[PDB]
Amino acid sequence: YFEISESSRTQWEKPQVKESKRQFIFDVVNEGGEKEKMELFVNFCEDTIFEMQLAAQI
Amino acid sequence: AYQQKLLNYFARNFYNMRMLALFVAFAINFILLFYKVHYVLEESSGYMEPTLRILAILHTVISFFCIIGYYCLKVPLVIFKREKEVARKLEFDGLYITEQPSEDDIKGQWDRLVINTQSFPNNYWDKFVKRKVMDKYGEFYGRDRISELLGSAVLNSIDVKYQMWKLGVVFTDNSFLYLAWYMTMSVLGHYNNFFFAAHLLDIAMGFKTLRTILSSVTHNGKQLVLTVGLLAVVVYLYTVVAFNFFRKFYNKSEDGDTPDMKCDDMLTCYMFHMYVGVRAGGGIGDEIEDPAGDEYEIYRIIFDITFFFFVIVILLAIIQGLIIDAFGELRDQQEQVKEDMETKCFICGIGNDYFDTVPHGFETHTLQEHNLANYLFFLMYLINKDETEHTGQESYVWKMYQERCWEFFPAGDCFRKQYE
Amino acid sequence: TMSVLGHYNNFFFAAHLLDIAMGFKTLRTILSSVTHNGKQLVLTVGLLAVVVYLYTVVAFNFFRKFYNKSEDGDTPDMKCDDMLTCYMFHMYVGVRAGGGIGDEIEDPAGDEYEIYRIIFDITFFFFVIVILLAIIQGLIIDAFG
Amino acid sequence: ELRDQQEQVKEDMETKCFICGIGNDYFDTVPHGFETHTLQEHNLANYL
Ligand SMILES: [Ca+2]
Ligand SMILES: [Zn+2]
Ligand SMILES: [Zn+2]
Repeated sequence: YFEISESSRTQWEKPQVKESKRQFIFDVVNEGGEKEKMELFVNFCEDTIFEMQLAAQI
Repeated sequence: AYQQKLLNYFARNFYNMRMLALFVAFAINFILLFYKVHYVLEESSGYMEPTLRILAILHTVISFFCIIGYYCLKVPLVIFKREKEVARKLEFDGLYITEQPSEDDIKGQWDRLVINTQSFPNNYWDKFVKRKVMDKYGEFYGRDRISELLGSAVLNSIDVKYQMWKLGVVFTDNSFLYLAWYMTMSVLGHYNNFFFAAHLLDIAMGFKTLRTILSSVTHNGKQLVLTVGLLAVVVYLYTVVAFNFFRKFYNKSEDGDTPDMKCDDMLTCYMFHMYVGVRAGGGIGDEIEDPAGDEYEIYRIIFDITFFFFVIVILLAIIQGLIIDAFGELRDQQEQVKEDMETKCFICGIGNDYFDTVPHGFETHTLQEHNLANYLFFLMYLINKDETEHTGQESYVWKMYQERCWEFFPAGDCFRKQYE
Repeated sequence: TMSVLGHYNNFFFAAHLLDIAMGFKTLRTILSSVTHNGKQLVLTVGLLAVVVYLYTVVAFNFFRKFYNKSEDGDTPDMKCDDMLTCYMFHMYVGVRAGGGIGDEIEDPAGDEYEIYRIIFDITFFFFVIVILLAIIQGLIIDAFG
Repeated sequence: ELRDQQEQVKEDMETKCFICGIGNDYFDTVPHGFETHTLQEHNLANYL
């Protein structure tokens, strides 16, 4: 267990970035190595978090 | 900074500003059919083409600030990943240490110049890898051979070649250039409105509902041009035999007393065929010098007929799989998300049997035990967590993360499986 | 309400024959095979009218002299460079044509604009062909399966 | 069918082995194993 802050949920909820997750999903049920599937997923986590940092200052 | 404060306001307002840009362009190109020296008239109001002189200006400035919000929206994001790439790259292989990218792969070759920027890792918050590899790999080498490799008055005080490096990245986005195309389409059609309609192309990136349709063929088009590439040459075969043996059956002539025209010149008989006989449809036995009594007619009799199928069986078998066999894959691929989303987990990827062996569990198992975006929330948190005040776990997977390893993940080996 | 007024005037009492739609339930398989789909359908024709609306204006700029409904010019010979009918000519004729648009133009023999006319029917021909078929075929087949 | 047949290679190439022909479950019961199981334990051209 850990904490989930509330403000990041407020950055999380946008259907803009939810849709980026969706197309990301449809992309990764398609092509991609499985042993690197979670890798590219991690990179996706990184950029989307950094995005929410961008969405923060708005 | 009020301007920069106002700059955020268009960062706030892009997609609504995006959406109205077309709503200009309808009534723009609605009244562009309201033309008639090129005259335009009036029907209801008092000053209409005066208000045209409003709107073409008005569209163009709308076509400005949308890209500027986009210049501060997507550009810092997509510069980040490329910046994220090379910092991940040069640690992991050291291509500028070792590989020095080949005669292809312009991308890092473009970034062959960014590596010696002094304010280099701007938006990737790990500046020390500019020197950590100088400790990691540059140990094996000279420090100075890597330190020269690595490291009002505003007119002279920027990372000068970095922005110069930055532009060759930003032009490698299509959509920016597509918007820049849209801006160049904004100028000159405003300068002459016999060419201000193709802003109506932007329906292509318009309703996202439509992009299903073009993707149903733009995925396919690599195979498409081969078909017509076959098509032009078989008629180029097919023309020469009549050019050798039936050229007398080729009149565009009006009864011969006219300047009666044959098709045995340099190269037009063939160009006749593809212009007419392909746009014909009803065979080629509709435009020949129609026969009644030749014995060459027998060879002409067969000539239209095998051509007829090679109208029929060619063009249809071009277009039909192009219109249908192209489709069902997209019918499949939109199915294709709906398996693992239903059957197994994403993370443990196991199945619906085990986590709905418990009543109602697999939903919750995907919403407690795996609940993917929790991990996102998690990884924000440990990033903002102190390293010194890590837990055991917060130290642990951090170190796992710091080597980009990911063996902590409950791969196919979830919790309750080993319990009772 | 269809019962009343068509009874009051039987040039309009036939559309009770619409009720075959809810008639044989066997038939409702067919309309459902497209009425499930129709949200995507109108976009296609919504694309269709505008690309010819693109396609009309170039000839309206560069080939308008190839546009005679005229009978040999001694008639009140008719062009297509007025307010908005050249386009309405195209969609009335060239879509209902089928056999390309190189069947109704002022037929060329010797221009150099003919070269640009030569290409003009041809890319239009596919954009008759590759458009309408790819409209209707998945609409008739990918809807079905 | 040709859409199918080009699909049709992508099952046993993914699901089972070629040689032992078993499944992806067993050799990715071990994390990352089935690739390596097809690249150590069966790795077909090794036999060549
Ligand atoms: Ca501590
Ligand atoms: Zn799981
Ligand atoms: Zn095996």
